[PDB]
Order: sequence, then C-alpha cells, then structure tokens
Amino acid sequence: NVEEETKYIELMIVNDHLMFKKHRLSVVHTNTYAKSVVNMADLIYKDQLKTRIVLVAMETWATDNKFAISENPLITLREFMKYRRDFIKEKSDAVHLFSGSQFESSRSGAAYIGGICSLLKGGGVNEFGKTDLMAVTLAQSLAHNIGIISDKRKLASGECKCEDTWSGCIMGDTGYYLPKKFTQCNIEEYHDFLNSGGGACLFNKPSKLLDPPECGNGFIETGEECDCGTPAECVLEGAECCKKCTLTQDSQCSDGLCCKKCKFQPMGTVCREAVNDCDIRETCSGNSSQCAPNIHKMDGYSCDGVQGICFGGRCKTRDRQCKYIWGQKVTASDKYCYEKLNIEGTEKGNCGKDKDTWIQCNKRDVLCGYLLCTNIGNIPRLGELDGEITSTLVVQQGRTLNCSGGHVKLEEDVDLGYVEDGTPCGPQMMCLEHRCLPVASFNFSTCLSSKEGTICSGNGVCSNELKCVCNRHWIGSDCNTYFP
Amino acid sequence: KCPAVCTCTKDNALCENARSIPRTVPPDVISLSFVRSGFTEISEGSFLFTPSLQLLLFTSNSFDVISDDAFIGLPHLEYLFIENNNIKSISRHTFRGLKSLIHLSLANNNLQTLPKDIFKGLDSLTNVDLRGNSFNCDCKLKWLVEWLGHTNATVEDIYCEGPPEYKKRKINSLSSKDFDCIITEFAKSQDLPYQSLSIDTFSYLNDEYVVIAQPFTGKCIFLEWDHVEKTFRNYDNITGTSTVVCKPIVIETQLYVIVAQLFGGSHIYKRDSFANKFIKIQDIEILKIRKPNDIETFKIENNWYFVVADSSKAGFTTIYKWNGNGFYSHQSLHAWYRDTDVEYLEIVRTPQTLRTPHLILSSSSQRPVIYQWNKATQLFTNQTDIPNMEDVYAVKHFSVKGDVYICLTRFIGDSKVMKWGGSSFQDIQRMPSRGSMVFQPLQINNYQYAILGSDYSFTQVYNWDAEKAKFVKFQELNVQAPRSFTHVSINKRNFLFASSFKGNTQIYKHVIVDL
Ligand SMILES: *[C@@H]1O[C@H](CO)[C@@H](O)[C@H](O)[C@H]1NC(C)=O
Ligand SMILES: *[C@@H]1O[C@H](CO)[C@@H](O)[C@H](O)[C@H]1NC(C)=O
Ligand SMILES: *[C@@H]1O[C@H](CO)[C@@H](O)[C@H](O)[C@H]1NC(C)=O
Ligand SMILES: *[C@@H]1O[C@H](CO)[C@@H](O)[C@H](O)[C@H]1NC(C)=O
Ligand SMILES: *[C@@H]1O[C@H](CO)[C@@H](O)[C@H](O)[C@H]1NC(C)=O
Ligand SMILES: *[C@@H]1O[C@H](CO)[C@@H](O)[C@H](O)[C@H]1NC(C)=O
Ligand SMILES: [Ca+2]
Ligand SMILES: [Ca+2]
Ligand SMILES: [Ca+2]
Ligand SMILES: [Ca+2]
Repeated sequence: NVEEETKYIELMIVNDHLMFKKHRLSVVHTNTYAKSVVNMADLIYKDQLKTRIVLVAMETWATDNKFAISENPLITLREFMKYRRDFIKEKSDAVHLFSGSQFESSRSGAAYIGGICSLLKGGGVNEFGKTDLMAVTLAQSLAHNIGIISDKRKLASGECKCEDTWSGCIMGDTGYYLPKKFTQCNIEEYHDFLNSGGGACLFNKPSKLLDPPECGNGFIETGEECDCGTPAECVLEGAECCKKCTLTQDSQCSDGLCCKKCKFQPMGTVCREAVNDCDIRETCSGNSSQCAPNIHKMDGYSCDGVQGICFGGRCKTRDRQCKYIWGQKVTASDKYCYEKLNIEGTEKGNCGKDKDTWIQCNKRDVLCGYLLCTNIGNIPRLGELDGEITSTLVVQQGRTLNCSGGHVKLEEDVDLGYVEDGTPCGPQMMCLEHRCLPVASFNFSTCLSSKEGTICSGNGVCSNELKCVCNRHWIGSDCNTYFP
Repeated sequence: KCPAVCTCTKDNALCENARSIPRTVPPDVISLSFVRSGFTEISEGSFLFTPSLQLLLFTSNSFDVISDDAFIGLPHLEYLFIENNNIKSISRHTFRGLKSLIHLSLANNNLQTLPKDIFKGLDSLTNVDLRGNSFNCDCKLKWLVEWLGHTNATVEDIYCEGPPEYKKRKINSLSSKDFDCIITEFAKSQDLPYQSLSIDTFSYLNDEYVVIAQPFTGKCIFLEWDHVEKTFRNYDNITGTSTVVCKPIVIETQLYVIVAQLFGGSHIYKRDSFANKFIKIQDIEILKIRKPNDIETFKIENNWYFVVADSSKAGFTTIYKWNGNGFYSHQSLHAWYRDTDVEYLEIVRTPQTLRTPHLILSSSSQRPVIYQWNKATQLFTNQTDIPNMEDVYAVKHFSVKGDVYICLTRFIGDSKVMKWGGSSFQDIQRMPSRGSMVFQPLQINNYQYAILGSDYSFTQVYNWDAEKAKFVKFQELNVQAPRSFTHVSINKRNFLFASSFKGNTQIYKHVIVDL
C-alpha cells in the first residue's frame, strides 16, 4: 500500500543574507537554527503524514544577495526557482528558501501546489519568524508542495473540520497559538495525491546525514550497519537483527519492506505495485533492505487510454482536471460542448485573452480552450472564482447538456479553467498555451532502444530517469539480449 | 547597725565591691549607692524590708539581667539612677511597683534594647535620661518613638547607632515611614478544582463577583462571596468553546460581559434583569478577529472603549467604541503582526502636565509599541517602540506616588521594571525568571507587590521598598502554571487569585501581622 510506506522528503534549505545577519553573521548559528526548524516540522510530519523530512544539503549566502528579492512571496518563489534551475546543482527532492525579510501579504510563505519532484516546481519560500512559527510556515509550504490544500467544498460547507478549537490547523491562518495537528481531510488529500501517481521521488531513504551519526534514530549512518525507529519500537522490526546498531553474523538487514526475519528479499519480488497507468511497479533488488527507488513511466506515455499523457507519474486529462477543480461529483462535458462554444468566441467559451479581446479558436485547438464540465458547484475546491460562473446549454437532436465552466485563480498568471499544458487534444497531440501541437514539438526522449521504433526495444517501459525497465525474457540497457 | 561592706553616714550609704545585697538598712538611711559591686544579677524581688529609700543609684557594675519586680517594696523611692554599667537586657516589669518614682536615668550603660512599655506604671515621672547608649533601631525603638512624643516628661535627645543605614539619627525625629514593622503574608485559603487562565472582578449592589476563564472545557465561571459560612462559591456558568478571556464591563448600572474564543469567538453578553441569566447581544465578525489572546477594558473621556489583542497575523488588533445599544468597530492597530498582549495606561507626557491615555501592545518576535492618544482625531497617532528589549510577552503597569512604572514580562530572560520619564522609559530593575508567563504588579492598601510566575520553578513574589526605590524578593508561591494574578477586595477582607494552566488554581488570603 502506497499510504502505509513511511516516505522521506530530501530537503535542501537555502538561507539568504538577511537571515544570516540576524543570526550573528555566523554560519553555525544559522545552521543550528534552520536544523531546529526542520526538527520541529519533522516532529509534526512524523506523527501526521507518516513522512519524514531529512535535510541533506544547505547553502547560506554570506557573500551577497544573488537575485532581486520581492515583497510578494509569489515573485520571490519564481525568482528563487530560477536561481535553483540556473545555479543549484545539488540533488534534492525539495528546495526551500529561508528569508529574513518580511513579506507584505496575508501568507507567511508561498509554494507551488503539487510541485514535489520537479526541478521548476519543486521549491518553496518562507519568511523569518520564531522557531516554532517558521516550523509551521515550512510545514504548510511543504504541504502545498505535497498536494495538501487549505480550502475545499467540504471544508467551506463544514464537512471538513479542524477539531482543535484552541489552536487552528496547519493549513489555516496561524496565530500566536501555533497548530500541531492536521485535519483528517488534509491527510486524505495527501493520500489522494499519492494515489494519483504524485510525489514518486519521496521513497528514497537518506543514508547520509550532514550531521554526526546517532544510534537509535531510525537512520543508518556511517559507523553503524543497521538502524531502527527507536530501541522501544525496534521490537516490531529488526530486534532479532540489530543490537547496539550492529548486526549479528546471521543477519545483514535490520528492517524494511524487503527484509523478512533478518533475510533480504528474493530478487524480483514485488515491494510496491503500480498505483496507476503512469507508474511502473518496482521489485526488490536482493541487495538493499529498502525497496528500489520509485520509478514511473516517462513523459509522453499514454494514460487512461488515449485521454491523457503522463507527467511525473501523474495522469493529466480534462476529466480529472474537472474533478480536481470542482470536486469529485463533477464529470467532463461531451465534445459537442467545446466544439460548439469555441466558434462563437463569447465569454462562455474562449481560448484565451490577449488584451481584453477573445481569440477566435481554431478547430484543432477546440479542446485546448475554456475547460467545461457538466454539473458545477458555486464554489471552487481550490483558489477563488474570478468573475462569475459560465453556463451554456446545448441541444442536439433533442438532447440537452448544460455545459459549464469557470475561471479559478491561484496565482495572477495561473488560471484554472484553462486546459492544462501537456493535456492531449488529439491522438499524438497535446495542448500548450491553448493550442493543439504535435508531440515532436516537446523535445521528447525515450530510453535506449534495442529494436527499431520501439520504446526500450518494445520489450520494456521507459522511466523518468531515462532507463529501461525490460519486461519478462529481456535484459540489458536497450533490452536487446534475450534471457528465457 | 550598718553592714561592714558599706561606708555609711547617718542618712547616706555607699557600698562598693558588694557580693550580695544586704536587706537590712539603718532606719534613718535615705540614699543608697552601689559602685562596681560583684553582683551577678539583681536579686529577684529585691529591696524589700527597706522602705525608707528615696534615692538609689548603680554605677560601674556588671549585670546580665534585671528581673521583674526587682524594685518592689519601695513606696517612697523617688530618684533612681542606673548608669555607666554593661547590661544586655532587662525585663519589662522591673520598674513596676514604683508610682513615687520621679527621676530616672539609664544613660551611658550601652543598652541596645528596651522592652515595650517598660515605663508603664510610672505616672509621677518628670525626668528621664537615656543618652550615651548604642541604640539598634527597629520595632522596639519604634514603640520607643511612640513613647517619646507622648510623654509629658522631659527627655534629652538620643541617637540611633544601628543599623549602619541609620547612624547618628535622632530617635525623636522618626516617623512611621521606613518601619514596615507589620508583616504581610499570603496563604492559600481555598483551592479550586478547575484549571484557570484569566480572572477579573466587578462590583454590583455592594456584592463582589469574580469571573474565571476556563479554556479547555470552555467554562466562563461567575462566582460570588456567599457571606454565609462560605469563602467562595460558583453561582453561574457561561458555556462556550475555547474561551480565552472573560472581561466584564459595567456601563450605567448594566452588566455586560465579553467572551473571546478562536472560532465564532467574538461575543458580547448582557445579564437578564430577572433570574440573573446572561444573554448574548452581539457577535463580532469571525473573519476580522481570529485567534484572540488578551482583552483590556478602558474608558476615555466619558466614552467606553474595548480592545482585543489579535494574536493572528491575518487578524488585526481592534478597538471598539460603545454607543447606546452595543459595541462597534472604532479603530484597528498593528496590521500583519502577532500581538501577544495589550495594555492601557494613562501617563504624563512632557512638556504636558496632565495625563494622556496610552496603549502598549507586545508582539511575538517584536518589541512592544506605544500609542499616544489624539483627542482631535479620536485616534492613536504617535506610535513608538521601547528600545533594547525583545521577546516581551506581556506588559503590565503600576503607579507609585507621582511616578508611573511598567513591568515587562519575558518568558526566558530578564523581565524588568522601567520608569516612565518625560519622553521614554528608563531602566529601573532587571529580574531574571524562567517560565514566566505573567509579571503582575498589585496595589493592596499602600503596599505595591509584584508577582512573577513560573511554569517551571516557584513563583517569585516581590515587595516594594520605598527608599530603595525598587522591588525586593518577598515570598515564594507554589502554582503549577501561573498565567494571571488578580487582586480581590471584599469588605475589609483581601484575597488574591492565582491562575494555573496545567494544575488546579489557587486562592490566597492576604494577612497582615502586627509585631
Ligand atoms: C544487485 O547486485 C547485483 C550483483 O549481485 C548487481 O548485478 C545488480 O546490478 C545490483 N542491483 C542494484 C539495484 O543494486
Ligand atoms: C445547469 O447549471 C446549474 C447551475 O448553474 C445547475 O444547477 C444545473 O444542474 C445545470 N443543469 C444541467 C441540466 O446540468
Ligand atoms: C530542444 O528544442 C529546441 C528548440 O525547441 C532546440 O533548440 C534544442 O536543440 C532541442 N534540444 C535537444 C536536446 O534536442
Ligand atoms: C502632654 O500630654 C498631653 C496629654 O496628657 C498631650 O495632649 C500633650 O500633647 C503632651 N505635650 C507634650 C509636649 O508632649
Ligand atoms: C458550573 O461549572 C462547574 C465546573 O466549573 C460544574 O461543576 C457545575 O455543574 C456547573 N453548574 C451548572 C449549573 O452548570
Ligand atoms: C510618531 O513618532 C514616530 C516615531 O517616534 C513617527 O514614526 C510618527 O510619524 C510620529 N507620528 C506623528 C503623527 O508625527
Ligand atoms: Ca528522495
Ligand atoms: Ca542512526
Ligand atoms: Ca513506482
Ligand atoms: Ca494586558
């Protein structure tokens, strides 16, 4: 089960110069302080989301401020992700910025929703505060990156409730009484994010901490051949194997999915099955106690048949986009509704806005325009509704369809209700900037191929890291060699 | 008929180097004197069988104690001079039995003490001489001060030799000041089964009622003095969820109570005329006031105001002006800050002589800020922060004579007291404390105390020193997690309430001791 596995977030913290100066212009003080923030936030995540946060890298700017910082947390998020994309070469699952400056905004931080395991969207930005306070800010920013949302139809109506009346929850507005517990709806939103193929890279268990090793913490460091969650919880797994963080001769694996009674897993035995049509199921290597790093299908693979194309292990269609924006009860409209709406160029259907003008949508880009859905509620599940709702009824041979849409705002330039980039408009077609374009316009790649015109020689599946996962009866990097 | 130890003329007797007092004198002996005799002590109940004595003197002798009633049997005794000896202590009723005594001298024998009302029973006294002794001046010499001004008999001046603080000072020139002879103690009269947070009092029809904010179970408790064989009894509850602060206000003989919670928390009640049932009047918006912490009530220039400390960055601190029907929004302060506490204080801002109302609110990571009232715009315009102290959780105020001081609370570090100058606040005293959630001064019958709580160690209670101009360690209270301390004054009875967050809350009784 994807929920039962204790996941790990590889976090890299970057401290700006103002934060460095508030900490006595000293490297050790800033380092210890950020380590403590990560410690508290991890104490929260451990009990709540069954996910540990491990800090493997940190860089503080004591020389000079690299880019132009802004009072708007969103601009600072964009520019910081530009700095990571153009400069930061360290490997990490997420990169967050600790800023000493104050943001003029209602939010204490900004992070891309569901951006985890991205190079561009994998980051977050948090402002300065006390220890527990910035622990909460980092907790809610990473909650954004991990797919948790604060508002929802269920929460707005009252079904989703924070049951702590003396302090809010983490996704709520923060006061002087700081939240310690998430709502169950946040938990289930995370679980839905993982069941959708999101956040694949979070299964990598860090073996190297940047801090001195410690026994009984749950992580295997240098000088110790095995580790347990605690000497008290070891008894559940790894008490026959590991004593004083050392294994007896009969055992080499303390604990893990692939370890059973101090024995590794047989090679090829399945640790985790595929969660969707984008995920590839992983088998135990018979070398390590943990299961192989999570791997999904490479971008450009078809999911849900031909209705979607895989991105980061997550399938993007317009039906799942309707259900994501306006709730689970929503279903995508029939193609007649888009096909008809784009020709009129009215407010209800449209493909975009240049300067207060509607573009006459092309017939190939029909399904890259205004996103429409049949049964729509009054409130968006996330973001806020800009303008009012859209409802166009269409009749065909006596059949009546209320095709409805809306403009949902997250960021000033990020507008839901538009067909998301990478969503297929047609077979071997995809939607980009509200236009149907071929797939060869995306610069796609596909793992080393042994047979012609076939992905991984047609005997295997390409991975996001550009490596071939051969099927049965096939071995190699190109899957060329035959092994019955 | 005269002892061989003494040299005696017809009417006088002079004894030197006597071991014990001879009780047999010639009948015509009038005056008697003892010089450097080998007496250990005066004989208990001595000088009987010798009633003819009028003058009696002792000099250069060695006495450890002079027993009570030592001079009984001397109805004709008039002059008595015990001087130039070395004596430690004498008993009070020594001089008792001598109504005929007129002149008395205890001078120059280096006495350091005298028992209260030693001079009672001597109503014929005219001259007394106590000069030349080393006087350690405390409550004994306080009663002595009482006697010096009240006796018509003449007394030459005498001076304090101790404590070294008071040296060469006339005992005649002393007053009740600088003599805290009265001891004050705080002892718990009652323990309450519930954990508490905030406490406040109000007076209605000579009855005093106390309100407690119980956070977890959400009980706003109203209790009263039972006056019938009972110290305190809870007479009414108000039920809400996550109550923080329960602050009552009385405007024109009408009882209103403000309760604050974090969800749907803004509420204003009014007591029913009949059955004393509290009825909710107003609900302030949830969207503007979120996560409240402190609430303070203040009236400025024939108008009642009301301030809430918004602990959330989203919500803002808000002041509410009250028209006839209810409270409504007046002003908002400190946007996008986490306000921990708010306080109202009227101070004299120079060059101006009258007082001007001021507000002091403290944030989480920020220095406290002060707002000056502006009458023309009905607002607070001049906003300044008090420098050189951070992480101040709460600020409380008290006034000693014409000076106004403030106690600023710090959880870990130096919670310090400061003096209000003409322009800013001046450092007075630095007091370290651990786990301090409250630093509360209290004024009880011209006694300024200052209580500094601790969730970890004992709560340190301080007392005011008038001439040292600062606080001094006074007493230690045992309260689990103190949050607020409140002074409650009943009819001639004084109590203090101590909040306890993780334990049962305490009720102490203020007692005053006369020594
Ligand atoms: C596991 O070990 C074998 C050698 O015993 C090696 O060929 C294989 O590549 C290893 N696989 C992994 C995932 O480390
Ligand atoms: C049309 O839209 C309204 C809301 O605008 C909705 O209540 C109704 O169910 C829709 N009608 C149909 C037939 O879907
Ligand atoms: C990616 O496409 C761009 C133009 O869109 C081209 O300049 C570049 O060479 C391509 N990169 C690769 C690795 O093919
Ligand atoms: C003398 O004693 C009387 C009372 O008997 C008192 O009123 C008066 O003040 C005394 N005078 C002095 C000088 O102490
Ligand atoms: C009032 O509250 C107390 C606890 O604080 C409770 O024991 C008592 O039953 C309550 N009384 C009423 C009348 O609700
Ligand atoms: C009040 O003084 C502060 C600094 O002491 C300043 O920021 C503010 O402008 C002053 N207000 C007015 C009305 O002059
Ligand atoms: Ca990882
Ligand atoms: Ca370890
Ligand atoms: Ca996988
Ligand atoms: Ca206050």
